[PDB]
Amino acid sequence: HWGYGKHNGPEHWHKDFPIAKGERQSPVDIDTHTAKYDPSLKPLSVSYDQATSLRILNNGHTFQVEFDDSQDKAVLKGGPLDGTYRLIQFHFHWGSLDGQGSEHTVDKKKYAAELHLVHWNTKYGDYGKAQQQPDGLAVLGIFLKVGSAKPGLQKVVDVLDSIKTKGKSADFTNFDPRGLLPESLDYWTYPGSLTTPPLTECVTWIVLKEPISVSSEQVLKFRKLNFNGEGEPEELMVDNWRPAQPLKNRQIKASFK
Ligand SMILES: Cc1cc(C)nc(Sc2c(F)c(F)c(S(N)(=O)=O)c(F)c2F)n1
Ligand SMILES: Cc1cc(C)nc(Sc2c(F)c(F)c(S(N)(=O)=O)c(F)c2F)n1
Ligand code: NA
Ligand SMILES: [Zn+2]
Repeated sequence: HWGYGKHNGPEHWHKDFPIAKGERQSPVDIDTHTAKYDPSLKPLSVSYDQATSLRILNNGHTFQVEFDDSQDKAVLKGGPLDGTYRLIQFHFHWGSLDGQGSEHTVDKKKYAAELHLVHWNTKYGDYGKAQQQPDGLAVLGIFLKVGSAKPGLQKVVDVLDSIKTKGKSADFTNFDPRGLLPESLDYWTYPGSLTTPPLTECVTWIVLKEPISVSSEQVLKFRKLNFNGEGEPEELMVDNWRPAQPLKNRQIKASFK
């Protein structure tokens, strides 16, 4: 079905998922000149001290690290958020080349990759229920640029050969996602959507200003994953990003400057 190829990529999605042409689609270009400092935003509270990772999965589109979300452990709050959002998983989007791969752009700049830490609003009880609500999810987006290796990423990079193909999973316990954060928690925020089908308009996006640095070797390893299942023709999992979508009426707010 949907994917990122010429035949089933982002410009095709609207035929199965009409909200693809909706009023709050993601990602977007972040025009840093037009974003407004909002002195009423609070600092983000990223509380990942008790995160419990469980598993890593190649889902055929990306790979995702999944967390135990059956209690309040790893939570995002503050900033533009009302209430408490629980971390359920993180995943990445990346390019076939270092000069593309991110979903959001900054003044049209593309980064090599983008990390998404997905959280759901605990007022809706479960992730699945939250995926249906306008303020159901909060996704923390972090850009990756190629430079110095990110030591906190290497445990993820090293397990990818065990999940090469669609539907493969591996145990992945005791991974600390604090090691994927940049120094600064300065951010942009705007209301948007899932960037993959079903493209539901349920996401408060929080995009950090500071990218993390990863090495060329780290991102090359992402590019060795496969979209296909085992035993099927090999198609490299690369360019699994949706381009920027129309901003429409929306305002992007800055936590800083
Ligand atoms: C490239 C390809 C491979 C296969 C196996 N089926 C298809 S048919 C198809 C499909 F199943 C889809 F789900 C989609 S979509 N709107 O992108 O979700 C599509 F465009 C399609 F063209 N296309
Ligand atoms: C709707 C749904 C349900 C489930 C269980 N996983 C997913 S995986 C996923 C995904 F692939 C994504 F790309 C995103 S994203 N880019 O953060 O909007 C997401 F939130 C996701 F949760 N999506
Ligand atoms: Na659940
Ligand atoms: Zn994503």
